[PDB]
Amino acid sequence: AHKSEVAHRFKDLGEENFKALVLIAFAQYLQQCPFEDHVKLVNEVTEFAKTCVADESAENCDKSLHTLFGDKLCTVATLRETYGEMADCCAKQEPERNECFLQHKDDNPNLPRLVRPEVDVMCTAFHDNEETFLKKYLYEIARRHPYFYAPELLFFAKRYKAAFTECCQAADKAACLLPKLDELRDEGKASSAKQRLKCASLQKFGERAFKAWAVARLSQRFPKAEFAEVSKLVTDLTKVHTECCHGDLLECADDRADLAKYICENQDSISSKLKECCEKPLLEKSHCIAEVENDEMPADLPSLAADFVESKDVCKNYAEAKDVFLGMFLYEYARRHPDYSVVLLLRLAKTYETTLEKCCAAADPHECYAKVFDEFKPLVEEPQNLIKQNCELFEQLGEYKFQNALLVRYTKKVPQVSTPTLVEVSRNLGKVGSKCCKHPEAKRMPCAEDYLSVVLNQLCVLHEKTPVSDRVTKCCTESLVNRRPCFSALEVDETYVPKEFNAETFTFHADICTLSEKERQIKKQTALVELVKHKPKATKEQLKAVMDDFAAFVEKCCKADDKETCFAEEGKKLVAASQAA
Amino acid sequence: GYXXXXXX
Repeated sequence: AHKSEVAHRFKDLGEENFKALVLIAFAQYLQQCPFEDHVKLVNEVTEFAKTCVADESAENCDKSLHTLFGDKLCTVATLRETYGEMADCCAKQEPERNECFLQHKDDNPNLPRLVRPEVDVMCTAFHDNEETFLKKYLYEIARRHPYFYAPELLFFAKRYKAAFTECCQAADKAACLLPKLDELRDEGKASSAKQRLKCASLQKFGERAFKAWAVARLSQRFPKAEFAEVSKLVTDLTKVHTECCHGDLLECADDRADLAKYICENQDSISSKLKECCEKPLLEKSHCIAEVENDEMPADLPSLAADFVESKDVCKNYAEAKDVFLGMFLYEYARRHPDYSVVLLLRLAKTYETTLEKCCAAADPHECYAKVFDEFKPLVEEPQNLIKQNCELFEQLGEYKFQNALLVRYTKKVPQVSTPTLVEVSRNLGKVGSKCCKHPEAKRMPCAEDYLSVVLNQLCVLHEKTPVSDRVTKCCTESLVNRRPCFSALEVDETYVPKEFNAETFTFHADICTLSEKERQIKKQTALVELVKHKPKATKEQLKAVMDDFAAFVEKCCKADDKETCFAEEGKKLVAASQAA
Repeated sequence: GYXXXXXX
């Protein structure tokens, strides 16, 4: 019996993790409120929770998290902005109010770039006031990634702090610290995109879809586990992500820990690879478990043909429990095929389901579903050939020029898309090269097709905000599981009217020589997109020639340090040469 | 209740 929820959560999580989770919960919704406002409210919440751990009958402690969170969000958010989208939500009572908040997370907010100070300044700040330095780390991140997996963010926070504790006692502070920091930054961005796909799946496709995804991934990872164990984990794992994707951070953090605890208590019924994960402390434990290697699959697993194709009772056994029957099929197929991507397994299961629904309604179902596995062969070869062809491309091209290849490809596929978005998606698509083509082909497809799912979901989320390409909308909405094949199948858009030649797009200045390497490539890639939008029929060959002249031009004008008239003159000379092809 | 303090 827990008459006070806030005290219960405080006791389960501890003051440190609670304070941090609260700060996260508010910053992800109230992303434009300044840092100090969040500090103040965090302290008030903590004061209140501590009050209740002592005396559960104290003011307001028998209230719910939703009612408490709602009340607090509303008085903060309306303080300055009296009429707004949050003002509308706050005219509602619970529970409609709590649900209304969901629409008020901005995905790519207009928020300044985060520029790190000198290494010396950061550490004085870290030493001069640790708690504030670290809260600012949480705040600046949560508000830019309102769907960050909150328990995972706590983990990053642990590693961010540890980086400073180590590197500022170090003899070469900057050579120690900046590599540690940039990696966290990149890991944080990759972590955030993974959840965004989870939340998007849950929201745009339903609990059942997410559960299917989970059954697949957990059966690949834990192939010795009995099906009922996988189903239990899937159920708990789905409750965890529903709770975080709908803002219930305290509950999902507590429920993730319980889930890690369950798994470690039942290693024998689950996997042989969890032993090192389970000796780690609480936050690293949950992180390690979710990253763990696939267990060996059991020895002599029968072919599925007996139970799911050749039995004359397939239809009767399906109708007794359709979701259980398809779940079993997915579990059996997934546990035997770690080399298949999750979305392909889902693609396969959805094909099986479709066939059974059709065949069990027909005259002789047994003769009709007998061939159903022949339908899987094309579905398996499509991605295997995509990865193989593109890894060969990446192997001779490298990440930069491999990104340019995907830039031209997708610009010709969906030219209506804004140039900035095309540059970002194309750059992220191109990171499959480094990420996946090193693995032996026996593991390439899960690495690649699952990562591409994350990137495309960012395209869909960006695009939905300001839609311009009907083809993009179709591919994003028609099937979570088939997004990637839907895009790969797109032919060049021959209805697109070329953009008019504007000479300013292809004029460049010496200000490009002061930029970081990353920001210089983005300007080079912006131009490639606008070239393709200008001449969408230009060939892969002709566009490669231009981009090689371009890179020459740019590096052949930075080394100059002349009157920088090099860009104006050599650049109009570059534009004549590019016209040559 | 209603009230308030700060208790706590």
